[PDB]
Amino acid sequence: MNAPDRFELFLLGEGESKLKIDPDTKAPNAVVITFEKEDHTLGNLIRAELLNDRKVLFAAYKVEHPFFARFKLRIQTTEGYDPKDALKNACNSIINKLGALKTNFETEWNLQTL
Amino acid sequence: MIVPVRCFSCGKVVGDKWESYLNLLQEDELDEGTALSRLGLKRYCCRRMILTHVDLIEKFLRYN
Amino acid sequence: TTKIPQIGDKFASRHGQKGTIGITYRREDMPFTAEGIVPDLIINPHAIPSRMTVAHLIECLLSKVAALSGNEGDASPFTDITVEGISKLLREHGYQSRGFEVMYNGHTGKKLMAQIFFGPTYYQRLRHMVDDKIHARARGPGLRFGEMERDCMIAHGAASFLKERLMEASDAFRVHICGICGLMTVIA
Amino acid sequence: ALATGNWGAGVSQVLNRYTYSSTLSHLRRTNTPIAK
Amino acid sequence: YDRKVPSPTGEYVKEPEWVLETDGVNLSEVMTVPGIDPTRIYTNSFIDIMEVLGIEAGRAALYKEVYNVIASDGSYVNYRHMALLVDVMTTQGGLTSVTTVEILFEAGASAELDDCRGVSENVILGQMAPIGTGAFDVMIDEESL
Amino acid sequence: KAIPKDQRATTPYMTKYERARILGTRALQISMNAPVFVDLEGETDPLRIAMKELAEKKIPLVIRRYLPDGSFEDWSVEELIVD
Amino acid sequence: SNTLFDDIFQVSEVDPGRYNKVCRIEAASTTQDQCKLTLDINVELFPVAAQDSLTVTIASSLTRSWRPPQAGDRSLADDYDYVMYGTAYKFEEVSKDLIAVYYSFGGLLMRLEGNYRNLNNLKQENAYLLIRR
Amino acid sequence: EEGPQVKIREASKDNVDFILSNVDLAMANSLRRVMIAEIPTLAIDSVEVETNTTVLADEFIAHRLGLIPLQSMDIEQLEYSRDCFCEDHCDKCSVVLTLQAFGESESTTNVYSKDLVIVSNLMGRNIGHPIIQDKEGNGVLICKLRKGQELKLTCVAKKGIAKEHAKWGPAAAIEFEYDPWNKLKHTDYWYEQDSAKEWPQSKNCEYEDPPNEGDPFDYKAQADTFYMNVESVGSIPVDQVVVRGIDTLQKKVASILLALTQM
Amino acid sequence: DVDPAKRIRVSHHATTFTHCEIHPSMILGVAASIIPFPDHNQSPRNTYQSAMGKQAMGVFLTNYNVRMDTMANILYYPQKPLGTTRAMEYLKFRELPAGQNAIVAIACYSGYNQEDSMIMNQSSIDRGLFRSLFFRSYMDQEKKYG
Amino acid sequence: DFSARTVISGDPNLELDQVGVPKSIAKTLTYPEVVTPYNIDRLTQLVRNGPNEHPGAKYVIRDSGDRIDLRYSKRAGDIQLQYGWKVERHIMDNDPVLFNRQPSLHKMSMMAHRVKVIPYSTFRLNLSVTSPYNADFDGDEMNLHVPQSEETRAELSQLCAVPLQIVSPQSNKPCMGIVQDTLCGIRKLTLRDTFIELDQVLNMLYWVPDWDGVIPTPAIIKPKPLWSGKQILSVAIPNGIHLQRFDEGTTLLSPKDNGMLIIDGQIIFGVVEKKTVGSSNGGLIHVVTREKGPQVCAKLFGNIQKVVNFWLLHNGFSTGIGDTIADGPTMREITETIAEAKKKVLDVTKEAQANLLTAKHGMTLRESFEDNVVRFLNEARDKAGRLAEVNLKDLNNVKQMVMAGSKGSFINIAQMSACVGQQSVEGKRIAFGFVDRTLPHFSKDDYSPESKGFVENSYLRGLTPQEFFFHAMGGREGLIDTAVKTAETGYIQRRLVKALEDIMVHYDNTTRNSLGNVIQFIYGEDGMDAAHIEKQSLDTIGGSDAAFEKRYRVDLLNTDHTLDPSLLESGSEILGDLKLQVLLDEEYKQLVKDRKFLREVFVDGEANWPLPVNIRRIIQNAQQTFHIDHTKPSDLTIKDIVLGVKDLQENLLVLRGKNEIIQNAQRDAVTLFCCLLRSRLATRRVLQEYRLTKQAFDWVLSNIEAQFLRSVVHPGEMVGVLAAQSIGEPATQMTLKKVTSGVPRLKEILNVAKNMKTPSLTVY
Ligand SMILES: Nc1nc2c(ncn2[C@H]2O[C@H](COP(=O)(O)OP(=O)(O)OP(=O)(O)O)[C@@H](O)[C@H]2O)c(=O)[nH]1
Ligand SMILES: [Mn+2]
Ligand SMILES: [Mn+2]
Ligand SMILES: [Zn+2]
Ligand SMILES: [Zn+2]
Repeated sequence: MNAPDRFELFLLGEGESKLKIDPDTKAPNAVVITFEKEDHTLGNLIRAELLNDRKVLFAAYKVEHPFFARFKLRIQTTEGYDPKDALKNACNSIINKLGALKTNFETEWNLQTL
Repeated sequence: MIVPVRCFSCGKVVGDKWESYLNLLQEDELDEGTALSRLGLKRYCCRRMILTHVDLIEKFLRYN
Repeated sequence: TTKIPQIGDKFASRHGQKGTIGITYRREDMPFTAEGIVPDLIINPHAIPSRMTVAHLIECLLSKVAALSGNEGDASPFTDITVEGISKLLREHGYQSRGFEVMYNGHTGKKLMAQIFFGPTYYQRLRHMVDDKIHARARGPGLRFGEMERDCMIAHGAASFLKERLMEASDAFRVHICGICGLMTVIA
Repeated sequence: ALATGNWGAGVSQVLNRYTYSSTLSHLRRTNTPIAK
Repeated sequence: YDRKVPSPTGEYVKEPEWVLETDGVNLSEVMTVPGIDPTRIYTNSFIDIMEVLGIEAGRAALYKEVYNVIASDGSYVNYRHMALLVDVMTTQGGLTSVTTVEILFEAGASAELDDCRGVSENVILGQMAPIGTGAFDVMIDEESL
Repeated sequence: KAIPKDQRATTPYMTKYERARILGTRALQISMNAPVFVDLEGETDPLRIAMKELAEKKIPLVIRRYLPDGSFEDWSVEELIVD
Repeated sequence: SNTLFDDIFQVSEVDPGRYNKVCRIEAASTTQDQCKLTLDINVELFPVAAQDSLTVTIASSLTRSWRPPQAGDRSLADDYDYVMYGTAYKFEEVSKDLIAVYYSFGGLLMRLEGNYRNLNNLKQENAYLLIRR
Repeated sequence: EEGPQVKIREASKDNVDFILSNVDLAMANSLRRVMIAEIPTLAIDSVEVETNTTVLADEFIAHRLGLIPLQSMDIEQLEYSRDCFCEDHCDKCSVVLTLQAFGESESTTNVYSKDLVIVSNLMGRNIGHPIIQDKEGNGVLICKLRKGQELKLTCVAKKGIAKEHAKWGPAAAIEFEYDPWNKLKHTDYWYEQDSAKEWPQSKNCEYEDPPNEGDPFDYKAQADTFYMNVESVGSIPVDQVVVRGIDTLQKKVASILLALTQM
Repeated sequence: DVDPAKRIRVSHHATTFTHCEIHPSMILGVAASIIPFPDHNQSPRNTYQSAMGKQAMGVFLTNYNVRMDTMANILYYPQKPLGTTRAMEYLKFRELPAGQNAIVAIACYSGYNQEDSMIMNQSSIDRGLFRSLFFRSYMDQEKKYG
Repeated sequence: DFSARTVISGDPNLELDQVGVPKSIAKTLTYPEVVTPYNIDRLTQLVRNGPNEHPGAKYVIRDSGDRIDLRYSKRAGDIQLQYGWKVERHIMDNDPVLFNRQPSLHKMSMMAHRVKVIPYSTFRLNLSVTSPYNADFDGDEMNLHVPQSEETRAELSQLCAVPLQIVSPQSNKPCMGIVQDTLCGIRKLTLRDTFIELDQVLNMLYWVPDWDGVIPTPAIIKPKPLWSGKQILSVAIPNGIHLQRFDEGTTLLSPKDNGMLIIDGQIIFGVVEKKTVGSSNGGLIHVVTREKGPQVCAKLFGNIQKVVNFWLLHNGFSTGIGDTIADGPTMREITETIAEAKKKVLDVTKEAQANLLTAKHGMTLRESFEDNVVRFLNEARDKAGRLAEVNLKDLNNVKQMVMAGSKGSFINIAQMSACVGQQSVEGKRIAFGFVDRTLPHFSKDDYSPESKGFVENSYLRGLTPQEFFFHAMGGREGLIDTAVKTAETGYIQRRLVKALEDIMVHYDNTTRNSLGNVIQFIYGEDGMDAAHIEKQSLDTIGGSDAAFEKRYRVDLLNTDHTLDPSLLESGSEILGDLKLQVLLDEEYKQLVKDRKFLREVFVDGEANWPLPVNIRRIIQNAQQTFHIDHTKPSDLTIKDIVLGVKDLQENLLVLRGKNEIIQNAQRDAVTLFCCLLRSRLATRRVLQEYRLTKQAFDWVLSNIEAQFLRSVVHPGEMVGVLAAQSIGEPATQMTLKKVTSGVPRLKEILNVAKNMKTPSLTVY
């Protein structure tokens, strides 16, 4: 047939990267990062954290077509604050709060019968 | 043709429930809905699975 | 061969309206109900009010009850079955009675402002699918360009296209021609 | 004549077997050759 | 019927009028009946319109029959397209309906001159048709620097 | 039978059809390695080249418009207004 | 940099018609026999009742992005409850020998009848609108 | 332990109902999506048919095999076949199972998934075993034979994610709700005469204070508390759908940090 | 005191009946006896279903494995319809069905189901929804009249 | 030959002018591209990939005419291309190709699209090209054709391309608009009460592809930053777009949120529904096409779709059996509405039964009876249906679809929820096909509603058996009528096309056949292209004589009737000036004649007629563009206006010949446009209503002139075929009084039939 293998949704082709980072021309201190073999799972999550950061002026993501697992996230920040830093700062929160949660959970689950 | 292995929609295994469902009707005399709820098939997706299966293989097995 | 459903294959309820699958979505990306039930199929509301296919909607209500309750639902014509009666029974089982449910957007988890008519309905897979129907003849050694197509191209004024498309590849032979008696009598 | 539909012609056709009720339907069809 | 007509102060008003409508047609004679307005008589038979009032008045009836058809379904087509049709139907002076070897023999004997503007004739000759993009020639501009 | 440059009575504007046929005759020649008259400020696509040509008014071609009775007027690409 | 009309209004009427989040106050001035307000308000973010009363100021600042709060965690050119930002589309209904200026707050609409500030109310957009209770 | 808070309310070998409390909607939905889509698991994914005189076709059978859930507690210690340096499969990337059946009896012989024999070396990682949850310990019905009929097969299982095909999904339905009263006005309720008479109250409302009619809407409130319930099919116990769920996200995010570093 | 939701029936103003119908749903033929609620549908639609049903895939006979016909389509997992008609019993449609009860939502959700199109669940397809077998048979004769 | 055919599907993520072509189809069709230094690297790479990896290539042909086959060729990985060889490459992104849904009955059923290579197996399209193609996604297929040379590619992109067909000649309005979901939702998005919060806003903004990066300022700042639905859509409407419209009592404070007003590409007021964003004479797509050009108009469909369908994906919309149930009280009213019509019927019955009814004039008794009972029974249906419509709430999803314009109408509400109504066969009630009865369940001579086909029930309630059978009688008659219409229409369509096919416009502006005969001395009587014509109102025509003389008369010798000096800087100085007043008398005399002329043209008084050059929208632009204060006298002078408007008329040229004859033709061609013109730019309007400056006014003119000139039809156009396809195409959507009508009439016309079915004289 014409159906792209399903592995293509999670696994990089020859020459593809996890990220491509590009400068946005429209406004200052802005970037657009395209994430390959990812989808809303990550894209809505990174995005939503970038907005809990008050040095974050803009953030937003989209999957431009549903047939490809790739998203595009646009971050704008205050002058002096690199956007790629805002994405370490935000990926770092995430991983921390989940950290947290797998512990609060692993716990609640021994306090348990059946 | 056979009980499908899972609910098409939610994935719950349901292919280990057919002999029991049919035992629960003919042997212990429950109505079809009480029976399905006894096997724990409580969303209408899984219930539709067993309730509307047709075991056609039982016909196919009569040929030689 | 086994045929697994694909973009392009046709399907229909039993109320006289078909569709082809325009895309598939894995379950995570589908909208879902607080019980985590998710649709196997999603059909557009715009296909409803002009066709006045009310029985589609009543089959889906009656079908929801039937699943919940384990009885076959009586959909014969000319009985006393009513939507009101159907809707009672489905309330007794804890859902809102016109077959709406709150659902949640898959991409985000957030609730949907509107609620969704949701239920089982019987769908048929029809024969005659995207793999039987796709062909693509461009030579090496419908699907035409007839009188009407030509006329469209004339309307647009596309003469070069009309000459390329309707030519021979039967080669352009050359010939001398008297300018008095236009005939191909000239000895060259 | 059974192999053809040669009679009046379309009088004999191959039985449909797409689905069980399309068969029953074919066995129960009628035809009217050629004022309302 | 209501008829929009200017009022004494200048604005358009409704003024009802009785009108008669018939089954059947005899235009040349009913026109002549005392008491009617012979300037505004009509019929949907545009042939009779042409027979009594002439080709132009037939042309205008015919347009108005075609327009009625199109509008009665509720759609709208620009004037010029139905104008073109109706002109083609009335340019020889009457109402003309719009609805191989053998033929070349006749061409021969009649001395048929083919203008070569059609798309098929041009195809057979390996050419573009003088329509649209082919209705002019393009040439190399030796007059330029 | 030819109509002197003055006295020409047809539109001084280029038509969609002339435009299309120009651009396309010229991209055909650009496509077969014919010399170009304009600065390729990057472009590789023959139609696109052609259009930059048309815009810089560097397409040396003439449009011969026949009138229904056989006579004709010659309009240069340079001169035709492009709207 | 300014403010530009400012007054106190009596509420005649609150119509929600057909909507649930938004209503149309009909208000008067306590003061001028002449100056009126017909105005669209988000009633869920800022409720309002018959005869309540309203301190209303058009103003025109304190066109670049918009940046979130922060500047706003001291910088408020607002001591008010309720601030909208719109655009005047005016028609200077210049009617009787009183003015009407129009304004649209992403389509919540206003109208001022009156007269004294014809040399006052911007020809123009950049127009904020401000309410305390 | 500050952060996202947990609160189990029920638990069972099969389900775990809980409440996440102090998190964003996004993280909560994301962990939902991961549990559905990306936790690795083991599943028949190649089947070689020596004999089938069965009244089903082979791919019909094969498909059913890929759906029998197979033990998967030790699946971190199986490598993905595509990552392994073997030619094809081996014991580091694969369990191999066998199936033989013959209708010996007069009466009809069923084939169940307990009739599945592992034939490869497990290195005592608890994987591969057909899961069995019915009183009679038959597990799933795969097929049925008539006296004289035969079926012989081998299968290879392989680690996989439900993205790739749902057979590899550990989760079944995942209940998920928030704001049962509707206080957030995230949804707008359709009704004929009265929205409250006509919509049923969620079970999750008891847990949460009804609102009071005066109360002018709360513009500042956010969605901070989520009523979940994860249901497992059994190839992975439950608590583990969650924890490997949380763990799978956390690794996705880290592959992003790792790839900033590599720029 | 009638049920406001029942349809209006116009009574027996008749003391002369000689007969009575057995059942009014018996005016229908085979195809239209598989539509649920045809009396709630605009009439041409019941006509187009009566054609489409003839194109659906089901199990045309139990013996298919043994016949050899030019073409055949059998669905993997026929289900009987949650909403049936009393006529079906005689048409055996519950025994040899030609469909599946699909969970359906009616919604705009992403725009990929406009203009009589549909979004289907890929996970559900993975697990078997609407999958089917297709068979083709080819024949050939031998020598002849040479 | 170089073409493919498959199943079509919609895609909200494709541009209007794209078509998605599956990869496997793109590997089968090819374009021969010549090697040159501009492409010899890409061609090399494409050769190296070969026939089965897309972007690749199937053959290489050299100097010789030798055909190298890449799939066999033992040297297939070792080709060193030369300048001047050819490579036949797969088609690829952005190649023009032509796409067509059959039957192709008008030219927008065959448009050129930009390829986009995609995975699975359907050709995919934007939703908004569906309606020209008359296509949708339940099995339809369409054909794709690949042009084979450079000239052929240029024709297709510079004349057939989709964005160039937005506005069609057929009806001088767009043929493409926003439909279905995006139209259900753009209204929802645009209601008063819809606000969006910041998280959602920024994702909608990023979703428009050429958002400048500016977050607009929110309509609510105060308790909370909340932006409106209107503002967010507005980010897709480009700058310098103005549009206004009043509906039944719209005002500039639209209490209802009616009408529409949009200024500098921002929505001010009004809900966006089918009249603004549909395919409508004068809405947004028609305005943007003309003010900014076809490309930008074509992006706008994709930017509105992106934004709105995002929004709608998270808002949700559905419909269900509940949306057809009307209130207990409404039902009782519906059932009484119906009870009263049956009592009307019963009296008109009893009446004819006692011989007391009169017929009137040639109409039989029984025909009068029938006519009356059917009016009763229809008028019942309708009231019962109005009842139901009213009772449904704004959240009723059926009603929401109807209000948006995206699907369904009153009759559908009505038949679903209130009552389906009288069935008919050949224009009459169900006839007595058993003897004296319609079915054996009735007794003889029964003319009541039930007996002859009134279906009292709605679809929700269901039909009884008798009604069911009569509704199927009826139905059947539509299915047959429909096949006969389709067949009848198709033959007509082919015969008009054959009759007109050769008529062309020539460079003298005359319309002629292949013989050179003259059919028309100027095309369309005005020399315009019908794509460049819009409905405008001719102001002089209507109105009272008093009102016409307040608006247009300037009397500079009268203190009441001069130009107030606040209008004009010269105002003081022109009071009492005698020679200006001579000009102005001359302008008024011309307005006066204009009005009389036009009242003879349009006897009726109809003021709105299609003309080229939408003057009101040029003025409104000038007013935005020059930031024009309604509070300052203008510096225009009398003579600037008056003689500026006369001069402009001399340059609105359609014919250019130096002789008198051609001059007259020219002046006759441009008369009606010139009346519209003088009425719109008359002195008192320019100063008192428009308030133009000199600079604005000078720009108004030079633009009217450019736009006029660009409306002139182009020689070469094949207006024949066009005419034919414009008349036949809409004669095909006649799928549907006591005069022979619609298609059979239309046969009777084109056939010139001696023996017509209903000949009639109307005599005044
Ligand atoms: N705009 C619009 N079109 C409608 C509406 N309701 C139904 N349609 C149609 O119902 C008729 C037949 O049904 P369909 O089979 O769905 O139409 P179709 O898809 O063109 O049929 P195919 O030829 O098989 O492709 C068509 O003529 C369509 O116009 C409505 O409310 N609005
Ligand atoms: Mn359709
Ligand atoms: Mn179709
Ligand atoms: Zn289920
Ligand atoms: Zn290995």
